[PDB]
Amino acid sequence: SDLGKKLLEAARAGQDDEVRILMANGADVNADDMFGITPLHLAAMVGHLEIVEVLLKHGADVNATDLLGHTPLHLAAIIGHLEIVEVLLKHGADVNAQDKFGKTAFDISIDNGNEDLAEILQKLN
Amino acid sequence: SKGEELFTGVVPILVELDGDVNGHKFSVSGEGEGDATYGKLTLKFICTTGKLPVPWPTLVTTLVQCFSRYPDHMKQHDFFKSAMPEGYVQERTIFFKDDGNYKTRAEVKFEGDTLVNRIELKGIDFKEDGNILGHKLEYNYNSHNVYIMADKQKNGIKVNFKIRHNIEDGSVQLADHYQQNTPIGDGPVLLPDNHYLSTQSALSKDPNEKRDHMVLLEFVTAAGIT
Ligand SMILES: C[C@H](O)COCC(CO)(CO)COC[C@H](C)OC[C@H](C)O
Ligand code: NA
Repeated sequence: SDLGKKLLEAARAGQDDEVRILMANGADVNADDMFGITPLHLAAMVGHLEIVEVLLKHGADVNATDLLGHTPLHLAAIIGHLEIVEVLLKHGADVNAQDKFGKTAFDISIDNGNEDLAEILQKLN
Repeated sequence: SKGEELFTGVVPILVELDGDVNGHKFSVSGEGEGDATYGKLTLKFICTTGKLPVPWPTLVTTLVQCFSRYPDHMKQHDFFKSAMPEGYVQERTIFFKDDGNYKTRAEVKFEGDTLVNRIELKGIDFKEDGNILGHKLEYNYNSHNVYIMADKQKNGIKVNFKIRHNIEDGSVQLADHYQQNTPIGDGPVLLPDNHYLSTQSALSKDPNEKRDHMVLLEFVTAAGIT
């Protein structure tokens, strides 16, 4: 709870040793804020690869959704962090997941001009 | 712009609205964070005067477009951040179809290191048993296109869009938004080519909060230029 809040803020800030220590001290890897955002959402959004891997190895939900139905993969498509996309998919992220307004990570990629990421995602159908 | 540098991380937000709708006086205070690199906003709002006399969804547009994401190919078109930190005045008239209207004036600017949106809202001509004063709006929100053009002569922007409010009977109440933004400072701003913002908003409750309140998550990305 208190550890959950700290875990969120460490994930957003890219503080990898803080993430590891917080989880060793029992922070819930799947803690969320009142907006439904988890540590894996934040690390995927910002492109913090080592944090994403640590969270996933400790059982972070790759299919977690925020209030808008965005998964970590949706958020990784905003800037287009390829190594993070790859890891999420290797852990079973649903490439076709739709947010509550029907948008996919492909759609987000296109909106951002992430043309190469869009091509990758398209080939996985 | 130099203004966009203020938005590269997480910025705390305060929102303070003073409202009068058909003589019903109310106040709203919000606080949270904006993460404009991702077009992300997270806010919680409280009615500080008791119960809100209008539905929460009718106030969402009134309650910081500087936190929109402008993708790399669109950075030259971001008026909102270019006006910062001195900020901008944001005025609207919102016409609820077959009902009354809101008029709003807001100042959006940095106060210390916090982005603050201070608003005055006046609503008139609402029907006592219409969808607004009768509270017939679903507690939800749609996804919109916010159309933007430069007003080069007045060094600002003009904005227009309609909000779709779902009604509990399956109908939709339209709210037609007419909007202008004007820089507060004398410094140069970015005057955009025509484009739009694609908006997504979700409304929730805090299970620990007993006051009349609204939890809001938004994601907004500019589009319409390739
Ligand atoms: C012209 C059309 O009916 C819509 O009218 C828009 C207008 C006049 O053009 C009506 O008041 C102006 O509304 C936008 C401005 C910014 O609102 C000013 C004040 C805060 O109500
Ligand atoms: Na409401």
